[PDB]
Amino acid sequence: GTKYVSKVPDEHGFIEWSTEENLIWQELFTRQIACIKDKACDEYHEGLAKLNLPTDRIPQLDEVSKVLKVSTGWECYPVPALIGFGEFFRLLSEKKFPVATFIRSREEMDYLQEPDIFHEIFGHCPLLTNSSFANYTEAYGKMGLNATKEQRVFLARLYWFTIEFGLLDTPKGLRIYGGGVLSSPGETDYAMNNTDVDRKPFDILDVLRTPYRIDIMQPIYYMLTKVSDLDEIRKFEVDDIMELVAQAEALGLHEAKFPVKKAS
Amino acid sequence: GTKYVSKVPDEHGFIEWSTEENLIWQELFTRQIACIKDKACDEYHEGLAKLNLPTDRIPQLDEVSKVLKVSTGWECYPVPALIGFGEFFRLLSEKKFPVATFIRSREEMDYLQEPDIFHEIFGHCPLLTNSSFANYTEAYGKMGLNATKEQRVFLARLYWFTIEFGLLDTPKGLRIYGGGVLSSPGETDYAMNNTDVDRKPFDILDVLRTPYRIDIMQPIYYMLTKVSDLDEIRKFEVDDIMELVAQAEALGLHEAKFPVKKASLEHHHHHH
Ligand SMILES: [Fe+3]
Ligand SMILES: [Fe+3]
Repeated sequence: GTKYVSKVPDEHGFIEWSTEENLIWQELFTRQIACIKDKACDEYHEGLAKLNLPTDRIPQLDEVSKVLKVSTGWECYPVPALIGFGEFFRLLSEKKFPVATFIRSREEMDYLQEPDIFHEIFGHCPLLTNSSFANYTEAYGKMGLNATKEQRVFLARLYWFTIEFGLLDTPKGLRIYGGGVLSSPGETDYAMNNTDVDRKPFDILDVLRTPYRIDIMQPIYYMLTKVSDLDEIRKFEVDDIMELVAQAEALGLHEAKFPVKKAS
Repeated sequence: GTKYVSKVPDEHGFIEWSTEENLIWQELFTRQIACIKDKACDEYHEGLAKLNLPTDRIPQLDEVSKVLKVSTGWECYPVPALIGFGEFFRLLSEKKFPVATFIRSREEMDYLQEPDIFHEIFGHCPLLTNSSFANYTEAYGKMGLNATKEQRVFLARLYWFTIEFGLLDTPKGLRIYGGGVLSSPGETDYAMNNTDVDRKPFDILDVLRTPYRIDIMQPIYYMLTKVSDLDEIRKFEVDDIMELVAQAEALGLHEAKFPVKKASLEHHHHHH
């Protein structure tokens, strides 16, 4: 693998990216924009218009935050390369999106497990300019603040099937809003085109009961009809979310798909 | 149960299986006999007819060995613990097929990573009555006896794509000879039916160059046209095989498919 470390912003929040690091961003950006023109959802494209990201260099977090602040009151928040659940929920609940300030190696161009700066800024930040998606993400952070270990595992699952791997069943066809898909050519092609994979209508109980593995091709995706469908879960009180978590736990998980059974 | 303490044969070689263990065998057998009806290759069905396995209890190793002995000179060889690569090669070179003396728990019915007695007896043993498949397995064991650590990695890759996950491209459609597929409903359905996987004609150099991961749905399969196609590989001298390994290394591995890139690297301490 590779062990990455956040670059430390100077006293102004400035990070000195190298010409090599900018070239890696440029390659990732130009391969992906091409991948998603007719695959990312309309809401995500509108978010790219609002961010107006540089195509040829890694943006300073302040340039992204300026836009997030205008649009939904959010900001990018520089963190170390690994943070715990506690910190993650807390920052989201304060409308601070954690961003580790490193970019992948050349060797790991096609895939890495760690979320790097291209994954966070290209994959997730465009939708944080969308009120529905940003307010949902804020509500998600709140959900986790007083969650037990067991509750946090159900919450991570809701996150996985929405913010990371969410799809839409739109009037113009299947589209993508999950950032895990958006930032990856391999994930985009599989989510859009794989013949046999299960794409199911979103149902919060079904989602909370779905086991998943992070290092396999996903055998199940859930589809909203539009990003604003997240308003329904946004609107639940935390107590309502925990009742749904208690329902999932009491029922136990759905039987795992075969690839999930198999994963180490 | 079978966890923590795998079974040791008594002084007569007899293993006492519980009514629950026998019921697990019966459920595994009945479900698989239905899964492989027109999917397992003819050579495999012929081997089932030779073994006459019991459908409702775990067979004693001797009841299988006695039939392997008369058909191809093979036997089942009980192992109470995973053995090393060196010992695995040595056993195959002696026409001894290692069989772990345990059956999966009920909870693990549909899948377990460690090969159990059902995987070995149902998945592999019917083909060990077939002369082409048996002779190839013996030759494979001979290939590893003086192999280096890296050469053994290439040999395991060859084994994976033949004995474990081999398919046939037949005039009657796609069939299965790999034991990892034959003993699993999930593997059988995916190997026969999944439309996006890459099913390639067998070529030994391609096979030696293909990265793979044990814990994922396989992105690539290799197809013979008949089990007796293994005769071509069996006939090589060990030096010929090591020449092919060196050629593979000179070319380097094929680029990994995306699922292989994504999978967790895993060290295998024991042989498939
Ligand atoms: Fe992400
Ligand atoms: Fe096997």
